[PDB]
Amino acid sequence: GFSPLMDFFHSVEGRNYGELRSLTNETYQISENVRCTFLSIQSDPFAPGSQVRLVCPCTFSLEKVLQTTDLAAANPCRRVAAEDFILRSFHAGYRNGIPRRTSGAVQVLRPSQHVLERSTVGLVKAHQAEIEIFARVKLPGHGRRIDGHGAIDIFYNELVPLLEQCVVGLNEEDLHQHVICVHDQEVLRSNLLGAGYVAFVANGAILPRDAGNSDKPLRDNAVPFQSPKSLECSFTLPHSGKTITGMGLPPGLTLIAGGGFHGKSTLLRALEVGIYNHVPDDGRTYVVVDPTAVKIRAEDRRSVHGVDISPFINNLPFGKTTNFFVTADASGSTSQAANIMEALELGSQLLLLDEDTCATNLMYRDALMQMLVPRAQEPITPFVERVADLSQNHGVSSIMVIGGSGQYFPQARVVLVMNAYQISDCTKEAKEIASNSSLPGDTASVFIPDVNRCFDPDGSFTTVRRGTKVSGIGTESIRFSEETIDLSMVEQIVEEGQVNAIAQCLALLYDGEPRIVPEMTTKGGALTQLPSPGGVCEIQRGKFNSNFSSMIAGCCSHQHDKRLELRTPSCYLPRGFTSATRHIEIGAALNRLRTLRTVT
Amino acid sequence: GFSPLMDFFHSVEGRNYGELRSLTNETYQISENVRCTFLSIQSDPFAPGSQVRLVCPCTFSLEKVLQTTDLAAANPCRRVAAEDFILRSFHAGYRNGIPRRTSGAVQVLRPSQHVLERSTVGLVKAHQAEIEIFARVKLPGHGRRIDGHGAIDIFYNELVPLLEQCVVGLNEEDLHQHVICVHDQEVLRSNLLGAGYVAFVANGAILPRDAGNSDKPLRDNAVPFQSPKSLECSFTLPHSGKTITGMGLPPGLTLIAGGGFHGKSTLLRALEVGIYNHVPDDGRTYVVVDPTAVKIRAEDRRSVHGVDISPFINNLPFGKTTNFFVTADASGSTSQAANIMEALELGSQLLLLDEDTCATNLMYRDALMQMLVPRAQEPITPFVERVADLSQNHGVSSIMVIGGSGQYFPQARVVLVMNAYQISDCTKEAKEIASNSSLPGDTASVFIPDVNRCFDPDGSFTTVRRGTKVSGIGTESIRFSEETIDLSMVEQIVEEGQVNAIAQCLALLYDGEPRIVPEMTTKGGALTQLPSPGGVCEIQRGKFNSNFSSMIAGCCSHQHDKRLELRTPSCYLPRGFTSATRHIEIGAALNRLRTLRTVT
Ligand SMILES: Nc1ncnc2c1ncn2[C@@H]1O[C@H](COP(=O)(O)OP(=O)(O)O)[C@@H](O)[C@H]1O
Ligand SMILES: Nc1ncnc2c1ncn2[C@@H]1O[C@H](COP(=O)(O)OP(=O)(O)O)[C@@H](O)[C@H]1O
Ligand SMILES: [Mg+2]
Ligand SMILES: [Mg+2]
Ligand SMILES: [Mg+2]
Repeated sequence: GFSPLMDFFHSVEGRNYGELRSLTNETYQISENVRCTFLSIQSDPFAPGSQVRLVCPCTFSLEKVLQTTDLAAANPCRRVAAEDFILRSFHAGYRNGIPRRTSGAVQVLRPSQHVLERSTVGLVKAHQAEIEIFARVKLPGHGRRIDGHGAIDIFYNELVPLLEQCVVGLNEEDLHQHVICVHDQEVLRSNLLGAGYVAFVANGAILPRDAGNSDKPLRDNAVPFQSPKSLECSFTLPHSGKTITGMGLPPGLTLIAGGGFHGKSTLLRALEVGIYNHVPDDGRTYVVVDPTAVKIRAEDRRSVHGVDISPFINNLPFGKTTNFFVTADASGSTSQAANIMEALELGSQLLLLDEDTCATNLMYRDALMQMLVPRAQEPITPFVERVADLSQNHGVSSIMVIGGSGQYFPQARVVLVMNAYQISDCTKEAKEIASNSSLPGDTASVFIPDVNRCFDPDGSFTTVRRGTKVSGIGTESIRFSEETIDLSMVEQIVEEGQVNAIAQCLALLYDGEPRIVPEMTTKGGALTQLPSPGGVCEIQRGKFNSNFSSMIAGCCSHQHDKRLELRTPSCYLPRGFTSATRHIEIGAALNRLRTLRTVT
Repeated sequence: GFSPLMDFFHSVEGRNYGELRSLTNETYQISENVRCTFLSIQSDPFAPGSQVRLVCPCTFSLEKVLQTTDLAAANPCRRVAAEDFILRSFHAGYRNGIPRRTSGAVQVLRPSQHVLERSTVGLVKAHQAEIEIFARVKLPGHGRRIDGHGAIDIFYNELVPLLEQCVVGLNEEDLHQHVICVHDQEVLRSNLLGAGYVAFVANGAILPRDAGNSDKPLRDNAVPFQSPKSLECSFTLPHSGKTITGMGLPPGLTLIAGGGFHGKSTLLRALEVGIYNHVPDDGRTYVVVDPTAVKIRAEDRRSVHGVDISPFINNLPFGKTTNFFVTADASGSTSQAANIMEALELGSQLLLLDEDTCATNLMYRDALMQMLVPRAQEPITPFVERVADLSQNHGVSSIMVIGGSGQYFPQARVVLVMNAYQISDCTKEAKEIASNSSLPGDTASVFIPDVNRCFDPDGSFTTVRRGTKVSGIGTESIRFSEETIDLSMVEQIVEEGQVNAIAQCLALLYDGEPRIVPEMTTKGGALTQLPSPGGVCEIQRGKFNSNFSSMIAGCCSHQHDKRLELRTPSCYLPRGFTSATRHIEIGAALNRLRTLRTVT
């Protein structure tokens, strides 16, 4: 009894392509363990693929893998990891030539090295559990006639063997080990703060990435990571029962110095993605940071609206103000200042900076220049004069790659040096250098944690009313009607599915606007915890808050409640192409909308 | 006898849109002083507009305006300026509501503030001179039927009144003054080097730009430019007979310091566009620099192929080399080093740098850091240790906006300080600061003027053979088949017509490839002069040369000989949408092609 779908396609062979519409909302049993529901049908063969939901039984033990017999009680971190393993096993089927033929007609979201919650694969209650996988399938045509034999080949000779062999026939022991490792990664990260660290870098980690675009670990001539002994510490990982050792970094300022190309940025990049759990053989596994960490850099030409950058830029010429700063075209230093103050507003407790991509004028200032141009005639206060304030008064740590100056040596708690990819702790040497040279707080903090900033939907969106489609373009941008929001320098976005999540939230605001703003604001404001990209709901620290950030957190939480598919009118996406992202990245995107208007 | 075109459109009213093809290559006299030739006809009403050539008599005195009675003998600088004035007068007609109705169907290239040679408007021999203007016109349809009345309205009630009133009826005295001023700008710039300067900034200049996208001068609260007396000098402008006074900058290193937002970058931006003549009321008029000046900045993530960056980055770990450097993903410092060495190869004798957009690690290094990480373990040599070499041994000057360090004070010839938009010469103060502090050449130059670098068309293009359309996207990029060449940080591109010129040259190489490489190389190598963007053919200085740059100069020269319309197979453009660009920007684009391959 698996032939009805084939019998259908045989019946419409050669007929007008429009007649495919009759598949809409029908479900077919196409093999013993595979059902397929058509969620939508392409209007013609050149349109984007028809969306389907494919369903298989869950054949592994829930008790062994998820530690419960009841699916609804399962730890979301383990459920997410299991969905991520199934997704990888599906794609591995293609790589290993499991389909009898590969049509090129099937599109399923391809995961990065990171283990994110995604709408692609769901472990759900059976219609005991089943597995749903969402895909788009280009139903072939000859001109405007249906290629029924071509369609039959896709379903019966491609999707069926893949799902039967790679999903129904998945290796349960590999699945279990994947899920243990991910759960231990998440428990390790969540133990950092309590143990007195902002970051941990496992011994044996392979940090550099291979050549090109795979983001896979460098396969040859890689120097495994080895902690300086002065910083080495050990964590027990309860799910695998293992003990891991590596470099712990304490709160305060850590500097990473060393020659260009000696491994500094590679270490820092592993830290930036340390907010995500990784596939087990990734190399950066158990390299973790505070989940609110934000990569800060210069970003000249971006727009800014209503951000208080007065801690870094103040006293402009001609009474111009920076307490509610607005620009359509930021410089290096003003973009970086705005990036910092926006990250603080969205709650980041750890700033990660790389001198190679910061604005010099915000990083450094030497004594010679101050004699020529006195501080009172220089609007810009460098980060070195604010970094201790952030840390001591607001508990915000900083990790900074540096190479050009020793001006941070006195402020630093730890100074690392990378040389030929080997790391040393050189804190004592640096302090001696600073003390033997000619370098230079119950003082009111310049940082105001109660930020006064509210989204103005009317002013933000009105320009654009003059369908209203919001869509994600790769990982690089969002088209918002005729506007383009450039995300290419929001560096902790790792999957195009996350840009789709962002687009949905921005459209939600557009489609909901008057009442949705206060509602999301109230909802986000009442939250004590937010979902991480790994599906786990963590406690929110830090005193920084604002209506704008609470509103963003409410959107993000609401998208999580809707399983990453908001289905709002102005953002139409095929189902199963969205990946979880922090409310931080959703706010980063709205901050960059060129028509943005905010108000006090 | 002007009704035949109307009679045609009346005859095809309501007929199939395909029948418009019969207009191809026909010419119509649509008023006493206006002819219109259809160069191509849209295949349907949704296609890009049909291209037309519109021709009017030249009614001003050639002798008065161009100083000759024979068009072919006219100075190209004056001919270009006259074409640019006609183009502006045409667009001004729209602004002033001259057409009886504005259909929105007519597209003619819109000039920037700069006076470039363009294929849009030509002063040509009469079929005594006439004026050609190239346009695209969307011939309206109702569904797939011809709207003949709509077309008649465009030609007879829009283009005819515009051309009759604004081109045939142009103000000859305004035209003359435009042409005098432009010619004086060009003569001023070409006199710089001989007089001992690399830049001149006229007194009375208004440098800041108004809010937003117009690039017009700031209309309110602008502080006119006033030279420090120590640098003030005077030039006589022979065409107007006037004498202009302003700040002359001598060869060597000039620093521009002062607080953020006190006017430094605004001065530097006026210098970067000082390679172009400007419309007379622009504000930056008579602000000129060496015509080979290049804006240098950091540009992380660009690709580089076969560039010797060894003067800045050398002695990497593990015998990696930088004498023929290759990367798919440059850092801040490596992109900036490559930008510098590529500009030198293409012949630039003046580097313009803004600290706010440079890579810190290439700009600066202090003594404290050198004690922690000795110079021998640091691949990166900062620009401050190479800037005197460039200047003394190769005659390459530098003008740099700085704010973070006094480390360049000893090397500088001139130190300017901007405060509240007022400028001072503070060279003496800076030198005293450096001498009273603790700061630190028949030495072999590290810079090799005989660059060894050849374009490899086979390796560069082969990937992309797997129509081959090359096109310009605004001023931001070129689509080269499925490749995208990002030009958004090639900052002296000022018109989308220039990106079209670039695209034509790149397609020329693609379409011509084996034999075209040696031919262009030989042609560019033999040139003693190249055409400027203003249409004037200047003498090429400096010893830097390579096969790659000669090849680029040959392409640029050949495009100039073809009046900015190459008509190569892989780059199809409507006629009249191209603007002159230096061979420097054409090479900048090819340098950034991600499949680029070069060879020694
Ligand atoms: N542990 C390692 N083993 C092998 N190669 C490495 C390692 N760490 C970094 N690299 C490689 O060295 C090169 C330069 O590294 P990077 O950290 O960019 O240096 P920096 O940021 O100090 O300029 C990169 O191509 C990187 O992949
Ligand atoms: N001569 C002037 N008159 C009026 N405004 C000016 C002048 N020069 C610059 N400005 C304005 O001051 C602001 C900051 O100028 P900018 O040169 O960017 O400073 P910096 O590069 O020193 O940070 C800009 O908006 C600019 O338009
Ligand atoms: Mg680096
Ligand atoms: Mg960009
Ligand atoms: Mg600036």
